[PDB]
Amino acid sequence: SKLIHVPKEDNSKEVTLDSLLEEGVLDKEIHKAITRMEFPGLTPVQQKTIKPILSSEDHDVIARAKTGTGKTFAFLIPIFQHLINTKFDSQYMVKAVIVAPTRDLALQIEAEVKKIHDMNYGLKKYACVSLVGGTDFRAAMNKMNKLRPNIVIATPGRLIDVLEKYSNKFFRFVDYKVLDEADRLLEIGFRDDLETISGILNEKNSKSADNIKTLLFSATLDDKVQKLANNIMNKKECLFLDTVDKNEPEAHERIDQSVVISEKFANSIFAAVEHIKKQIKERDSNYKAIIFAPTVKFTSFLCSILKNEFKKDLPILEFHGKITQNKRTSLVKRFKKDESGILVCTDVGARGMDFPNVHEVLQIGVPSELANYIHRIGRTARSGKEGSSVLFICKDELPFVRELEDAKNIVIAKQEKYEPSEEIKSEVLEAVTEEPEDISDIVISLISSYRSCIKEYRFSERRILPEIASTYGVLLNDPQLKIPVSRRFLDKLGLSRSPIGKAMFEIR
RNA sequence: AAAAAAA
Ligand SMILES: Nc1nc2c(ncn2[C@@H]2O[C@H](COP(=O)(O)OP(=O)(O)O)[C@@H](O)[C@H]2O)c(=O)[nH]1
Ligand code: BEF
Ligand SMILES: [Mg+2]
Repeated sequence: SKLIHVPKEDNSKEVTLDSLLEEGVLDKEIHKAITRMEFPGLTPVQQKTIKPILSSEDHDVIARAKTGTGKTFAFLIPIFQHLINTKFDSQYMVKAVIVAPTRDLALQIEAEVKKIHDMNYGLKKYACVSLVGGTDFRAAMNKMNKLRPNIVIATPGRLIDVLEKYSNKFFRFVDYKVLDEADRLLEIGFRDDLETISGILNEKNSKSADNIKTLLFSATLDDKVQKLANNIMNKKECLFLDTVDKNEPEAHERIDQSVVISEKFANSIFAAVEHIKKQIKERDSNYKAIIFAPTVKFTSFLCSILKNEFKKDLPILEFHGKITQNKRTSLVKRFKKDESGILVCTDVGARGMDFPNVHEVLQIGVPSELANYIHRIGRTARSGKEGSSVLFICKDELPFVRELEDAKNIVIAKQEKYEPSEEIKSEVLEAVTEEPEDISDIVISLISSYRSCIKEYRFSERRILPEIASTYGVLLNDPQLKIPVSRRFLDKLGLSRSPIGKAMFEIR
């Protein structure tokens, strides 16, 4: 497979819905649906991609647009059009398969399809079904039989389950497959799954094993994705669409980024509380923000702190992989609607999730992966609206910020140091209603988390892991105290041979 | 222990 590049262009010709109703690209049924939405016009990415996504194969696509540019519709418009173009063939078969890295994002994409339906009841005939984990498998199949969807949105796990069972029944006539947040879906832990999905869909296609057309979408990707997606793309040639300069930062321009650096990792906690407290007062509780954290246990803990002194002011929402899928969905629908509130989450909500009018994005610690910094702050400043972001870290996480300049050319201007007063520390710590053995588990999680991204972020192992583990002493208000561990555990950790192990743990 | 992702 060979790639071709069509970069950004400022003095490009304007494309519009009326212009696509002319030229015979889009049917009138779709033209209505999007016009009803009262958008001033198609976003840059949407204008550039609706064709040649519809154009004749062979021609796989790869789009590159910043966060909040409406990439969803940018591949949802052509799919509906193709479904209209092929109305009288395989009308009871899946023709488009969309894959997303998280359940909530897959459900979001489904909702966006269902919005298009709401804007034009004539499009409802092209049914849609979400195939996701944490939902009733049987009920999903019953819905699969009842509606006979032309569009399937799914997450890799559940999708392989149904394909191994019912690929002959629904998926023998797929023409399009979409990888939303493509780069993540092509990373280790997802790549094998998507190769299994692609292989099954290609193997069972009625016409040709190279029939399916693959679309890759994300706000962060390079030329290395074509190399990494060579096994899932059938067409002889693939054209790369791009609405951001190669040198320009992948992050969104309208985001006012800032860094709050501290001595200790635990210091970032107090800094975040004070920053929120200022914001609530300064905005008169008219504050909608998302706070990211490294681990599930630390999110739950951070959520407990925020509830203890902001629940009076704002709603505090806990969102992570260990939340039941019913609560996750119910939580997502609320925060989408609410004008205010604090969403405390892991990287489940780093990518794709569209929460209207988020004022700020806060971060305690580093993200799961380098690229996810761009996606994290991308939760705000969406669809024209403005926004800012704050990154809370200690003086041992600067290599992450420097790596941000080396790799993704993400330079950040506003930076300031922070030191916690004795007053704020007493307030927070006195409000913690958690046993030392619970504090233990939380701190170990962070050690495990930061141990996992040492190489990627160019950290100094001998410095960070002690500092991370040291938070256990801070929370119990006894700095020199070390977290008690078993000889079998410390050995099981592998740090038994390291001098760093003694600097982190006390074998009790 | 460790972010997602089928029971
Ligand atoms: N103003 C405007 N907003 C749009 C347009 N297309 C989509 N949106 C909005 O942009 C928001 C987020 O878009 P999204 O699909 O998440 O963009 P993505 O992050 O690149 O995938 C949605 O809530 C849409 O309502 C458009 O053409 N104009
Ligand atoms: F780029 Be993501 F879909 F906001
Ligand atoms: Mg998106």
